[PDB]
Amino acid sequence: EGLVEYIDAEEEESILIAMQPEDLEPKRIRVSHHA
Amino acid sequence: ATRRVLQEYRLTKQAFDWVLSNIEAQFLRSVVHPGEMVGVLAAQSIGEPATQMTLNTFHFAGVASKKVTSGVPRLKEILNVAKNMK
Amino acid sequence: MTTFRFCRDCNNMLYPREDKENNRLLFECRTCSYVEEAGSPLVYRHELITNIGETAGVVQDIGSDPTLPRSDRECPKCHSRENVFFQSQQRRKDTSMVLFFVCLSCSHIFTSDQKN
Amino acid sequence: EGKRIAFGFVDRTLPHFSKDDYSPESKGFVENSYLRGLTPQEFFFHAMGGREGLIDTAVKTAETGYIQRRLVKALEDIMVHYDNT
Amino acid sequence: AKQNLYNAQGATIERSVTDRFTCGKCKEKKVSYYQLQTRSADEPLTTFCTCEACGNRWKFS
Amino acid sequence: ASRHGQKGTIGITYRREDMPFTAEGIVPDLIINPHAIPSRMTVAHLIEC
Repeated sequence: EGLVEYIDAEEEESILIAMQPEDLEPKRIRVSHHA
Repeated sequence: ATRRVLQEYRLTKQAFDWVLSNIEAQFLRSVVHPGEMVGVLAAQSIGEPATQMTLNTFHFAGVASKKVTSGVPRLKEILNVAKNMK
Repeated sequence: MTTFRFCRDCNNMLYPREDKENNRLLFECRTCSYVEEAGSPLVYRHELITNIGETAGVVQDIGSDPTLPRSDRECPKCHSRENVFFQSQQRRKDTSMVLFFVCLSCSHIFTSDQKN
Repeated sequence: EGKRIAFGFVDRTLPHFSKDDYSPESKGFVENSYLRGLTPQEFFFHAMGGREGLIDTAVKTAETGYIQRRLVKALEDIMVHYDNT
Repeated sequence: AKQNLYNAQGATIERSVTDRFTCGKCKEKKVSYYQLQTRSADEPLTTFCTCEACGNRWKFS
Repeated sequence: ASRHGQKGTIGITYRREDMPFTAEGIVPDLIINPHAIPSRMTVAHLIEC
């Protein structure tokens, strides 16, 4: 259904990944990445 | 020295004789005993810290502009008497 | 800046030659009879150290690379505030850290170093 | 190797960053503590830092062993005599 | 001439300044430090302290 | 061994009478030394406990 994708160690050179899902919206120290 | 004895220590005659005798006795017991195998002692003394030297060799690796050989490779080159240093 | 010149007959590069009785330079092809007249006494050039300003390299369709950062600086030409920015793409050891900005709309290149 | 975490990929250090990033948190800086907890990226960088020392021990054991043997074999027959020489 | 005179200089290894360790040679606490994980991970980090006033060096582990 | 790189050997065994006890009559199945915590920085051992 195009919901997940298999990525090798070469295509990874041309992608961007948000580690937590909540990092995609606009204790420890977690920084808001500028991307 | 005389001034040091009379002014800093204030030793008497008995204490002075005791100090001189003790100094001579403790010196005479420090000479090396004939029969000692000093070669293996020296080799072990030099080469025991060489085993632990590896850990902290790369501290000069913390300075990139100071890429000068020291540590295990430098000791290796000294021992081999290499004719082409790095 | 010397430029290679090809013979019009067989596409081979033209070698220089001299004309003593007229004292003039010519370009001849060693395979055919074509001879052409040299326009300048500059035939070869050998520079040693390159005083080249650092270049952003390929720019075409650079706005579709999603691993390239962004900035809100204002365009000096089209007055747009969205653009892509990156460091010099030439990989010399001694290159400075001078940025390069490519505008999103007008595709205009500029730098963060505004030296007069 | 005496420097910050170099660019393993092209113009970055990890797929979660952006090209040409020089911020400290992106080049291997851990601002947390063992009591607080490490985030994944600084955990990875700490892992590489530890791997370096592990390798160091595991091999330079053998190199130092060889040097020690050569040294002891070279000097094994030296003795203080009764002439004090 | 000024630029050349500036460019003929060597790399200055300026070290971190601190005032906690006491030097054993001149006892001036202006002793620089450098600490790293170099000893076997069975033991904690190793520090090396160098006095910037006299040139003394020592290690703590 | 525990799950944090802290392993050792049994050095002596005691019976329930010589074991230090709490006010509730609980007794430690084993006793380890605290000189193993600082240089290893195994805070996860303490948190797991």
